[PDB]
Amino acid sequence: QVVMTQSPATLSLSPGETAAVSCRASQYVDRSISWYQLKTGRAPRLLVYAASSRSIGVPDRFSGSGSGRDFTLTIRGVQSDDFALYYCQQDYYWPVTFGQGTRLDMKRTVAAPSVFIFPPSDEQLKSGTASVVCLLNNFYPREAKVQWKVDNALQSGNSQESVTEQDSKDSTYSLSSTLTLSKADYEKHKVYACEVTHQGLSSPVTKSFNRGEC
Amino acid sequence: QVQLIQSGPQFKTPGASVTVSCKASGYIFTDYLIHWVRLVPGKGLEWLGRINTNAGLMYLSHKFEGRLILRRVVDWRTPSLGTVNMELRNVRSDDSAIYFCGRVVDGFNAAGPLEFWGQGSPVIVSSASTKGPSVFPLAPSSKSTSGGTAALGCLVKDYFPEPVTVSWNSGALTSGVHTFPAVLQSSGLYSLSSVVTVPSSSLGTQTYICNVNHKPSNTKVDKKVEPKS
Ligand SMILES: [Zn+2]
Ligand SMILES: [Zn+2]
Ligand SMILES: [Zn+2]
Ligand SMILES: [Zn+2]
Ligand SMILES: [Zn+2]
Ligand SMILES: [Zn+2]
Repeated sequence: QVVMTQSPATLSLSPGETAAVSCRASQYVDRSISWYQLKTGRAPRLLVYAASSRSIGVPDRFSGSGSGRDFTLTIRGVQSDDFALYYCQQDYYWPVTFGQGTRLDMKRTVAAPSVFIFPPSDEQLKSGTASVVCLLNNFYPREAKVQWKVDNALQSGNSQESVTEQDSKDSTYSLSSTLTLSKADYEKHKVYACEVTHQGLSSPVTKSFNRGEC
Repeated sequence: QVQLIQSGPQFKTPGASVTVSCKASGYIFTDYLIHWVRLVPGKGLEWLGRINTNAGLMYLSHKFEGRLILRRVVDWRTPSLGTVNMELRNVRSDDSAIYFCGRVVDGFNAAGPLEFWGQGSPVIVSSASTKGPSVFPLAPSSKSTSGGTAALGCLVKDYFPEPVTVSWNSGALTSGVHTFPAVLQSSGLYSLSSVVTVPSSSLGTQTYICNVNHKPSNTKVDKKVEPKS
């Protein structure tokens, strides 16, 4: 299949600056390239078709260049309405293929997260499950990593996390991670910790509790 | 003018078949190819195939030949109304996503730049029926220090289908709240969290309660969050 590589993965900017998403193709494709804007809970919006044709209803600040294997989407006067995901699409060969997508953020000062850990509650351990929850509150940039350790044993595969929309007033993010276990395995070990890595943190941050320590 | 209305969100158990109908309006139906694209939440976009609404022929990507069939019905009476249905057999974990319906720009029947989309049709594949959530408190642990500000919340666990609403203090408390996107568990049941940032002194002196409403199950619940000692 024709692979399409987008760059960058993220792109932070403030209103007014100009942006440039580029989409590389694994092989030549005349000018059969399209661009789509994508917002949460909304259908994809076509910005450009045939590599350079601006679609109707799309502002003149959107523009698409490129040809062969290097194509670009440009937004001169970036505006609040333009913060969203953008994807490139090739139709020179079937099957159609898209790029991984670019996230267009809103830049601000780096802000490290406030890290909180929550142990499983009274009520839930009588039901038969243990849910340890780790909160990373009001941080930026969006890229952040969480590792879970029990008795310092690195946990894998038994965790899920969620990230919120970029807040429209602090322009920050928040992240929730849930480590789910059996009540049997929860009562097996003592220390539960949530290691957090981010650009705004000198070194890894670790929040923990001791199972049963008052 | 142009409009593409799709099915409402559907919930199927593994191995079953799903059908997503898309009704086109506002243009000559037999003059444009309809395409189908899946949006999987974590990953990206996926092309499923395309149908020639005139002759009814079907073209699909290899990943789906033999598992999916596109069929169109042209309207008895008028050329500006038609419906295209999609049917995917033996659905599995990998198939949960928002299935979109769209038609090409005028003149691009041979390609696939899609100008007009349907609202989207979420189809979740889970081994589960409608269920009400269990709501557990989340508070800082017994010997937990949080310099400056502290946090608490509600874990809304094991519910199906989406969605739920989560307020705090019946609305009076809104500053610092973060309610997170639900996550679908390997159980086929949804789990969600809603936390709030609060001063360390206030913890233990103010009444904080989460107000949950899972309308699909008729479940309404209020839970007081309190740190223990
Ligand atoms: Zn050419
Ligand atoms: Zn214009
Ligand atoms: Zn979670
Ligand atoms: Zn264990
Ligand atoms: Zn580490
Ligand atoms: Zn907060």
